[PDB]
Amino acid sequence: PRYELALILKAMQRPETAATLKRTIEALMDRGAIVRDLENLGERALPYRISAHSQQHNRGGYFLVDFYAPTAAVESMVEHLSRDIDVIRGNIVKHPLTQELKECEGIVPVPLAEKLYSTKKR
Amino acid sequence: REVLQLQEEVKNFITRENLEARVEAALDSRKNYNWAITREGLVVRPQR
Amino acid sequence: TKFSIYPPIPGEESSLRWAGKKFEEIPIAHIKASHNNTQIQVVSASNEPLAFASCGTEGFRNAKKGTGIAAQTAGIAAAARAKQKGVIHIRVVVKGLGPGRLSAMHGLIMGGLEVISITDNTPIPHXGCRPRKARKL
Amino acid sequence: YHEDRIRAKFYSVYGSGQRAFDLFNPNFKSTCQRFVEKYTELQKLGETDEEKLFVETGKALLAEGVILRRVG
Amino acid sequence: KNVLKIRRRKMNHHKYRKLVKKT
Amino acid sequence: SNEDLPISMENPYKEPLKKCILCGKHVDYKNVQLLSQFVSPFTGCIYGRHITGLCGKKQKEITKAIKRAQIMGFMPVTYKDPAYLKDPKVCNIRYRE
Amino acid sequence: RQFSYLIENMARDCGEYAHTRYFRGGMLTNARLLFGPTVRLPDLIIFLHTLNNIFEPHVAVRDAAKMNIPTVGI
Amino acid sequence: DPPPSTLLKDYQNVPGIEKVDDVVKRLLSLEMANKKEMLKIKQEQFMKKIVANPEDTRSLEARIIALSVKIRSYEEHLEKHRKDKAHKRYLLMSIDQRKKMLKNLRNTNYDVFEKICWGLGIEYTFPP
Amino acid sequence: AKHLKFIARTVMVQEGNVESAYRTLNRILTMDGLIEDIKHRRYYEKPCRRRQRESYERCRRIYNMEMARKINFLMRKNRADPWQGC
RNA sequence: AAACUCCAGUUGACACAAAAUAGACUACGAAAGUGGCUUUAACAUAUCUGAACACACAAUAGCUAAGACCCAAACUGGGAUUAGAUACCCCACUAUGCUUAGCCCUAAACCUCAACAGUUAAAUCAACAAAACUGCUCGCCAGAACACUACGAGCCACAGCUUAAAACUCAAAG
Ligand code: FES
Ligand SMILES: [K+]
Ligand SMILES: [Mg+2]
Ligand SMILES: [Mg+2]
Ligand SMILES: [Mg+2]
Ligand SMILES: [Mg+2]
Ligand SMILES: [Mg+2]
Ligand SMILES: [Mg+2]
Ligand SMILES: [Mg+2]
Ligand SMILES: [Mg+2]
Ligand SMILES: [Mg+2]
Ligand SMILES: [Mg+2]
Ligand SMILES: [Mg+2]
Ligand SMILES: [Mg+2]
Ligand SMILES: [Mg+2]
Ligand SMILES: [Mg+2]
Ligand SMILES: [Mg+2]
Ligand SMILES: [Mg+2]
Ligand SMILES: [Mg+2]
Repeated sequence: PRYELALILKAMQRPETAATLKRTIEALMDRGAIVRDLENLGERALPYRISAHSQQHNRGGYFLVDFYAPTAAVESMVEHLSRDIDVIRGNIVKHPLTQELKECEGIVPVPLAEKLYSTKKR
Repeated sequence: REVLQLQEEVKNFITRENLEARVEAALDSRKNYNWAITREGLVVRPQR
Repeated sequence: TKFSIYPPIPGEESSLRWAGKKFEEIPIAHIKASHNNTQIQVVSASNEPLAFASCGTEGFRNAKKGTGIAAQTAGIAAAARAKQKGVIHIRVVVKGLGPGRLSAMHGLIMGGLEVISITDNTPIPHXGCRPRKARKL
Repeated sequence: YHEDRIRAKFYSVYGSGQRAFDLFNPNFKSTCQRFVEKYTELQKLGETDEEKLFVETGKALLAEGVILRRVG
Repeated sequence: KNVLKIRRRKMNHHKYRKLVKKT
Repeated sequence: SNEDLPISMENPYKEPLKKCILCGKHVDYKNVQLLSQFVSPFTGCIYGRHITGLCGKKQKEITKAIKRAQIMGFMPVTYKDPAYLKDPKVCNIRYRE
Repeated sequence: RQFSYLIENMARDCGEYAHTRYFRGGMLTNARLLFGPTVRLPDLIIFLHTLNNIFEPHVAVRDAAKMNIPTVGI
Repeated sequence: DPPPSTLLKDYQNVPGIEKVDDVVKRLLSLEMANKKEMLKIKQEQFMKKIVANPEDTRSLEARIIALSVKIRSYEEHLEKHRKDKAHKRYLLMSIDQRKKMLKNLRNTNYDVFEKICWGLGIEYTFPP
Repeated sequence: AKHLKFIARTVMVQEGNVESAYRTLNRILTMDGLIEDIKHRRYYEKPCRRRQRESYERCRRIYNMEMARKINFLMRKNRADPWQGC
């Protein structure tokens, strides 16, 4: 199916960041993936201190990778990311654009519940 | 119709030949998914 | 400009300076308001112990330590040991819902120290370790 | 009634005008009611669409001197 | 509703479990 | 017979059903600027549908997106990102007074 | 209470009676004790308001049917 | 088992899909789909092979075929998840519901009862 | 621990008014629910007991929210008697 | 009081444990039960009822084997209270709670209110509770106690579970 790889790389120079992206995308193609795009969300400060591969990170580069791949290639790709030191954190999720949103009409009011107790003189 | 639309997009997919070129381009652009909303249900995208 | 109750963020420069110092350089007063005691410890921005006081160190024993008098007495003793080192403005960090949660803050004001901010660091787990069983008293 | 569809649209397009109702007077005609009479009279002519028929009704009142301030 | 009929069965079971442990 | 009798008709004056501010919009876990509009500036706690004003179907989407962005490294847990403190307030809660 | 004065006047004008006040228990079923053994009860009762001030039926509606008195009601 | 290169049930019929790019044919295959798309094709094969009118799906025959594809799916899921007691109950009930279909079919149309038992490899066993 | 310090549950003092700040801080924790949550987490509340309390707290909210809706609906009749004497 | 005092506080590093807020939502599942994130597989039946001759499940506790161990904690020890306290309160610690492979098969397993279909009128209706009824089917109950017992039989269960009486006794029990 169609997946999305939320990748958080390490704060590195451009020469090293390009080698990691290419290294990471070649791993997807080797497992039967069909990459579609490579979006960059920019280098920002992490919401909290992340510790990975005996390193305390405070900044990182956010990159997205939309691609198609079989179901059996997800588990094999999650292991590769773990070994890579440059990758602080990487997770795969089903692409949100492959989930049609049912049209909504509006909020339906709910009337108070009636006939919960017998109409007897207590 | 879906197949035809897909047959056009496949040209833009990354490949081993154009992999290096696409990487550099991504390092030059930026995508912003951040946008707020008001009480009137109106999107407010940041001026950046 | 206006006044905001939100503290200044280190990343963003601010115009609020106390005695020519930034919000980050201000020393910190860690208060631990327990149910039977109240410890106070003042530190600098670089985590350097300046003064330490507690209801026990002031002479109170057993149940008399879990009062607002012993907490205030401990705040005055911590504000007198830190004022000798050049401490005027502090950032309070309370931890716990004990009796001396507010009374200790008063003793610091009665020792010549000015409180610019109040931070709550009470430990709440998001689940965590299972507490002891409920009492029948 | 059949004219309730007309009133619902008039109040939405224009809304109750400055003129205040006089419920005491039995033979009282409101600005909206006057709009219904014309709207229906033009329907007798043969127009079969609401949009054109609705628009033509407002013009007739404006010619008669009625004040029709739309919400916009 | 009271538990007087549960209390009769409570002692019956307790005395029986205590008698088996003894024999 | 008579023509003044009422007719079997649906209510013309009935008003359209109300919609939440997010009706028809896509909630994504990367839009931290939108997700921070529904958390406490001080504790980072998620607000309820009686404060946000959202419907059940959309309040569940904001929650699942916040919990996903917090553990992925996009959004903080204990506090609201100061960068989004000057954003339009859509929640019906007043702390100071 | 809004129409208590109006009704009391009408009864006086038409030479009839009115009871617009709090209805004490036994005005009809226990009348002989309240008024006297030779008292004469109404032959017709007219209810201009069949409800009391708590939005419940007036007690006289039931007490009149007990004493076989016909009632007229709005 | 349908090969992975097989196209989806929906996309095989559209015209012009015979001459397209190889990448577009690999995205519309069973390789880039879930397990439930391969089962929609397994069912299609049995209908043409066994049922007289493939289009009709409400007939007692088709219901047996639709259910026999689910039974095989549960056995492949239980071969890897032995401690999944939920799917082990759906299997034993589905096997009992198919037997109730085969009983009503053997009592009405014995000519087709033999066809389904042969096509799907089923052996009706009289209960003890 | 891993988050930035002095950004959560922090309140600044205005004109050395510590009292007004402490009341504000204690009102933010109460409205968010931390205060009550910290008190129940002192001793372990077993599931059965926690499910009995949530049902009690939810039935109290309903009743208290409907009575107040009737008080504000009848407060309009708290005026003087217009038919004084009848 | 005892205990601790290679303790306490600030900071940093740091889980095979447990899963704030959202939830004022009321969803999923046959029930048990299920509320941190991601992915994979995946939630029977085109009439209904239907197995206490069978099959598959079944909270917690507990048994067997191998591991993990922050915290909690039967047992036990100490302190205190008490006429005594084998308890209620305080401290410490163990089995156990977790993982894996098997067993055990119990509950106020109760929303004590069976499944399918259908009704709101008549006598609505002992009382209380969560208003009163129809059709059809399966299951179950026939005074209290003896009795979640004895015997018999079956079961990886051996101080066990399931099925389950009798004699004597009472004029009440409920
Ligand atoms: S009302 Fe349409 S999505 Fe909330
Ligand atoms: K119950
Ligand atoms: Mg009672
Ligand atoms: Mg007994
Ligand atoms: Mg059945
Ligand atoms: Mg059964
Ligand atoms: Mg069990
Ligand atoms: Mg165990
Ligand atoms: Mg312990
Ligand atoms: Mg002892
Ligand atoms: Mg242990
Ligand atoms: Mg346990
Ligand atoms: Mg239960
Ligand atoms: Mg029962
Ligand atoms: Mg049944
Ligand atoms: Mg009996
Ligand atoms: Mg038992
Ligand atoms: Mg037995
Ligand atoms: Mg035996």
